[PDB]
Amino acid sequence: MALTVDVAGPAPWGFRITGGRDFHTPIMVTKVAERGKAKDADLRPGDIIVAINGESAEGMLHAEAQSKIRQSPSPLRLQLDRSTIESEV
Ligand code: NA
Repeated sequence: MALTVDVAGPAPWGFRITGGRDFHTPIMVTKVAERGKAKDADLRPGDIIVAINGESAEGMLHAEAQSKIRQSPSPLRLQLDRSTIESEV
């Protein structure tokens, strides 16, 4: 599922990221702090960050994506890919 999340600021945003071009992996949210701005914003552990403030995250180094997020104006605009689930009942 593709989605666009706007996170109210300013930093600290209250989430964690993994990955980047130097690890040859995508930028992914791994944790959202229970008391924090990302919790309000509808951001979920496991969301892949496709774009940061309209700029593609594809070729960003870990530290590069980290820095762009921390330096970001409010709101932080993330383009996301989210893994949906289906349960049998
Ligand atoms: Na910021």
